[PDB]
Amino acid sequence: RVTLQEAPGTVPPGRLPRHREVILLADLVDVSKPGEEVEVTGIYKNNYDGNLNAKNGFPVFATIIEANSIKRREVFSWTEEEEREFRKISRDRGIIDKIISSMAPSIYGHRDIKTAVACSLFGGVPKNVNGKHSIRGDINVLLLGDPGTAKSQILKYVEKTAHRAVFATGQGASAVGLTAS
Amino acid sequence: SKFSFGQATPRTLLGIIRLSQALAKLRLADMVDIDDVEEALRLVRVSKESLYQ
Amino acid sequence: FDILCVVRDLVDEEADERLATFVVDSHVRSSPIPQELLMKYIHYART
Amino acid sequence: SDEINELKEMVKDEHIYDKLVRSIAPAVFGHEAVKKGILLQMLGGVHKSTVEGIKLRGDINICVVGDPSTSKSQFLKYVVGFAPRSVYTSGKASSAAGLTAAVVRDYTIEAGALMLADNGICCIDEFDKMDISDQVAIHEAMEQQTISIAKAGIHATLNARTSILAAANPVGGRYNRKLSLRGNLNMTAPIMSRFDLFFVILDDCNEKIDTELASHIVDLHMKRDEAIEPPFSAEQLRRYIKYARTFKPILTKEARSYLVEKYKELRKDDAQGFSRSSYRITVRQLESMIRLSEAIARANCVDEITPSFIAEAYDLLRQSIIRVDVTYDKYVSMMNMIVRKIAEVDREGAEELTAVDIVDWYLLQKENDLGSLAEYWEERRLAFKVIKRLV
Amino acid sequence: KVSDVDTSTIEQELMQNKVDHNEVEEVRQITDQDLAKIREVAAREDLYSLLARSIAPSIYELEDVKKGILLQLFGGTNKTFTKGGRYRGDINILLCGDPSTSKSQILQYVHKITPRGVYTSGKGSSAVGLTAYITRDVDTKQLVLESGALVLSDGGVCCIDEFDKMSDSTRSVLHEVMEQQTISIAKAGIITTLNARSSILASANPIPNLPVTENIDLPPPLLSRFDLVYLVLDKVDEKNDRELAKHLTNLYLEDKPEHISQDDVLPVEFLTMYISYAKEHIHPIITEAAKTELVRAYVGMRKATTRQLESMIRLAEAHAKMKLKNVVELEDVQEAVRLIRSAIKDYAT
Amino acid sequence: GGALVLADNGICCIDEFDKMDESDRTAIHEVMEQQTISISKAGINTTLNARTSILAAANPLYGRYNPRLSPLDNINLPAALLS
Repeated sequence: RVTLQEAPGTVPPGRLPRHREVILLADLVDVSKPGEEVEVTGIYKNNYDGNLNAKNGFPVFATIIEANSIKRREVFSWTEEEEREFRKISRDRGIIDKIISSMAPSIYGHRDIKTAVACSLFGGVPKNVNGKHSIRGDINVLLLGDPGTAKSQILKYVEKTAHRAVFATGQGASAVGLTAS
Repeated sequence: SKFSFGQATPRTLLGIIRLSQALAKLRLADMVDIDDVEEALRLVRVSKESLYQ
Repeated sequence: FDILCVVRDLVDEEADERLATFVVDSHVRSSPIPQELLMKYIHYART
Repeated sequence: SDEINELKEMVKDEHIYDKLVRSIAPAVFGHEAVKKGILLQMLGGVHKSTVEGIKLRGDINICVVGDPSTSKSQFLKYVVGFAPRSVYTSGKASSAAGLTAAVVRDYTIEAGALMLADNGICCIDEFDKMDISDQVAIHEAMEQQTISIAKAGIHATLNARTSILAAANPVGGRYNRKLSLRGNLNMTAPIMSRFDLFFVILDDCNEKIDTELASHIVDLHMKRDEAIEPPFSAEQLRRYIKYARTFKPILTKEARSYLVEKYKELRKDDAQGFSRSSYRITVRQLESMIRLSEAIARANCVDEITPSFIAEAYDLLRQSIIRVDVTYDKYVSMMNMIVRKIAEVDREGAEELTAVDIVDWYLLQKENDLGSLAEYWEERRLAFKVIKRLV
Repeated sequence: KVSDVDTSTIEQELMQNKVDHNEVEEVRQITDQDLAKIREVAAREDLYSLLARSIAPSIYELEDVKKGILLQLFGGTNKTFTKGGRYRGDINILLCGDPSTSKSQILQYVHKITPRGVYTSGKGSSAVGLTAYITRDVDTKQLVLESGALVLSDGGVCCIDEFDKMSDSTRSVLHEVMEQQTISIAKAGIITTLNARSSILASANPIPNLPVTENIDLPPPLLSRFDLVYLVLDKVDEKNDRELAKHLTNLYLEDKPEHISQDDVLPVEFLTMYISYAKEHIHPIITEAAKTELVRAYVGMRKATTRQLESMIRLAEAHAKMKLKNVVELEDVQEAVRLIRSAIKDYAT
Repeated sequence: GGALVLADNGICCIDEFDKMDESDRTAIHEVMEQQTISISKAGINTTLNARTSILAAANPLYGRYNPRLSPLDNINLPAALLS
């Protein structure tokens, strides 16, 4: 018996994510894992009251979907001309420095503190060792500031530029608040 | 300095009236005679002034 | 944290000159790659 | 049409700045600092651009501090009296929102307090009484510039772009001249660093000034003579200001280069000692000089301004700083000792006395930094060399 | 189901009105020959002293307290300017000291004389209690506004017990009253700034040497605000306590109560019609004469805060209000300072 | 209650009267107005009646009564209370 809750992204505002009971059978067992979206064909069922009769007030049946099948789910981008154009730009060596200089325009910044930004923002390699541990493919930048130094504004740049970039502030909070709950 | 405590604020007066009026009660009084009050002064001065010894 | 960026510090004419000109320049108004192509560049390379 | 003639008559004259300053708060007697401090809030910077990006500030802030009886409140009452779109609260009793919206539940929104005064001057007495809860909210107003509101219902974001004039009493209601202002005002660091600048006032006894106060106050409580009058009437100064608001002062001028050295002139002398009023002086102060400049531009109707007005804003910040005051690296450390000892002793004494003593206690201080005997010997021979040269 | 004569300026309209439809009573009326007696008594030189002994007949010595309060009864002169202004006549007095000093008795007496005053204990008080209850009426089952304790006390004198002991939320009412002289109520049903113009006489119980300014407790800013702050202290009298004991240890005998301070010349009902008369028919102005000495006093103290000046010019004008002088003498500002210095001769320890 | 309220109309006794710190001394400093304590905190607005008598045994400032020091110096107690 697996409890299927409705996907959080698709919830209409001001409504709680109601959910239903799901009954797997035979091979459908173990196909599911918690945390995942799942597509089920199962038929709907009731029986049998079931058990309330104390706090309802009425002859109300339970709602249980006896399951049938299980399946996994189910504005800017690069472009051919733009990339074939693009490739020729990355060939010069000094492109690095140019990029760093481009990385935080309005601060006037530093060459160092921006260099870190560029480095971590730009990437790394994950990189999974078969089959065990992936090390880490990212660069964690501690930017240790100073009152009056740009230390805030810099990272704000990163929220504009990066693809997926999230601003959690400290706490208190500017949503989101850093702790899954 | 030294000596003191001053200033012998009115609470010492009222205090000695009240001590007086206490000593009276062991005479059972209602009279509150002079030797009573004098005695209260005695107890008061004897309290302190033992710092001269 | 692998990279620690410390910021300072005692005043330098070049450091404070160079900065102040830039800030002042900003507030008064009212070589590097275009921002759009860099913010595409990054995504491109990461993918 | 008939009035615009008057407006022209105002912009023509070379003194109308000074007229403004002197005419601001009749009730109040002198101080000349907080006059400018009050007016320069009414006339704000460009508060616009620079994109891509995040927008510059823009507007301005002030927090008046001083021993009570200094009539710091009279300013306040005068501002809530004079300028439209001005809210006055005495918080401690804010209580909470107050300065933010309820929201009313629907999804109709309460005004209220702070936000109902928008693009304007909100005046709060006593930051020191409102404790933690709301101060944070104010910080959220003066940092993110937006007021985000979500309560048990419809989520929301409501803009408030405002200037905040506060009056904050010291820890003991006194100076504490010797203490750092940082330690005196007793509000948290982040909200502190957003207020530029404080314009601290302390009142001390001077018989001329004393006589002038008693005279002036008794004057005030006399129906005659109430004939004391400002060069500008309280009614006209509004239409004047509103006119002066329609300008978009912009300095393209390359005399802005000068400003840099001015910024630069400001921090150097204020680097050593650190026991001076610092602060830092923070870049945010460079950023502050801008909005100050544009403010004075608003004042004088002049566009692209002057390096001179820049110098005025500059000196202004300077006194605002001083009121808070109260290989040759080796030679530098000794020269630092000379300036440090004299600067302290001149303020808390004449300074003089046995020159040997200076070396004596100097060695006593630097002995902690001495990594090796060579450092001691060098420091000793250097201080000795400086004194021998000095003589 | 649930839980002396008034001033003219305050009455105002009810004089300007109540004439038209007419009416009777209201303002206390005085015959001619008794007036002829007042204007005679004013001549008496020891008057300023005399009245001071007449205020509290039971209460012995401590004359400057009786006296400062005597001026609290005459306090100030009201000023409207063109508009606004309104500093009133209000003068406010805290007094602290050793217990059993009669500090409460005075409160009782002032309470008895002052026409509209109201008497509140410490801790029996709350910021809601001192204004605007907005209670249910329960007769009509409706919501009706009630006047708080300070609003009632508007005019005349509010009396306060154990002021040191008020809760921290309370006293936050007073920073409004003492300065503005009005109270501003934005709460609940109705939003308005309503006027309470009232003197305050507060009693305090402190917790040689030590800082005194520390030893009254209180926030010192609020403490500096009070017009005249009395600190009870030994006057070195000896030579007093005997006299005072003669006063109090009586009654005692005779069991029946006759006189009290006798033999002492005292007015009785005369001083109330006197005080009233003084208040309605006199409006003293300092003129050129006060300001010099007035200021030099303030400096002499500075050598404190500006309020102390406000104080002096108001307190003094009460003195001059008495003696029937439309103008202040350069003289009479002397003791008007000395009263503030009186507590200083008591701050020596 | 306890102490003062617990014993009232009769004698209350105190030892180590110096070490009692501060908040206590305020209670006792007030109870000589007799007939009173006033508790304004939290769930209590009451003013209860303590008719108590007080006897207080205390030690002079360390170690014992230094005669080279004036009285009131070797007695650590304020003059507000001793009166």
